[PDB]
Amino acid sequence: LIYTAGGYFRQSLSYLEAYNPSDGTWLRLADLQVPRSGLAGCVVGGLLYAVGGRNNSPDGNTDSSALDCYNPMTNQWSPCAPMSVPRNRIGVGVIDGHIYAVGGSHGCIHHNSVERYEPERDEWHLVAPMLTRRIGVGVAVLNRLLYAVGGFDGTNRLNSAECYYPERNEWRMITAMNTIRSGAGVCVLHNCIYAAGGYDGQDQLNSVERYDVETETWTFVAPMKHRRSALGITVHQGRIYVLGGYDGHTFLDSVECYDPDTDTWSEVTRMTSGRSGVGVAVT
Repeated sequence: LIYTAGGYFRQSLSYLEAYNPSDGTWLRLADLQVPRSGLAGCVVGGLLYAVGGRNNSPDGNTDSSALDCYNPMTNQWSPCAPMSVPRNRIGVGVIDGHIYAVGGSHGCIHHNSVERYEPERDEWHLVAPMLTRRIGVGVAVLNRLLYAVGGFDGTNRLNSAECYYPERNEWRMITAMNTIRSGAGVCVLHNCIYAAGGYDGQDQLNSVERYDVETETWTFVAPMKHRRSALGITVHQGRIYVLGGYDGHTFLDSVECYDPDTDTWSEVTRMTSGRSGVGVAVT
């Protein structure tokens, strides 16, 4: 199942819903303890983690440092130790069963900091900061290296990308993307890093490009049907799924699915309600 947690439509949301690509169904599961948008999702050891984000409510607006864990076998959330700082519009990635929290903002602060969570000790520790301040940063892991792609540094949107080596604890710039993108969906499919959609400061984007480590090169592939910023993305059974987002006018409920063998996108479902800034993962 494809799980989507949180998101934003007029205010931050609590929804946890899970899509079955065979059945077509959406399952309504336990609500997040706190409504959150701009968060990220990931899965370690079969548990689904919701990381960071921001609570936009009619009574307040607070960024979140929270880490929360959902168990599909109990349908229950339980909190985890929090990160050192709140991180709205975060990106995350998993290496060696550890969760890396990358970038994001806290108020006017635009993080370049990065921290690592270890589930078996419920502890966060800070690691080497990025070369760049990145909010709305896409994150993906390839061959146990951690890539941070695009984003917004507070003044400029970015097409640059950099790569973190866990065992040297350092970051190194890599080839930049063709397109400037903040709030894109970034994931690994087979052995290439995909960057889809986002916002360049002028338009929401439908273009998709992918990075090959062997040629250290970004190449465009088929674009999505719907331009969208702040979309969710994940990989299920060899295919990329992008969920919702914002196209400059509406918060989308469209879910598009990319097949790499045909290099084609199709709309496969609609979410129960349109939203942007979700966390998405598969377990």
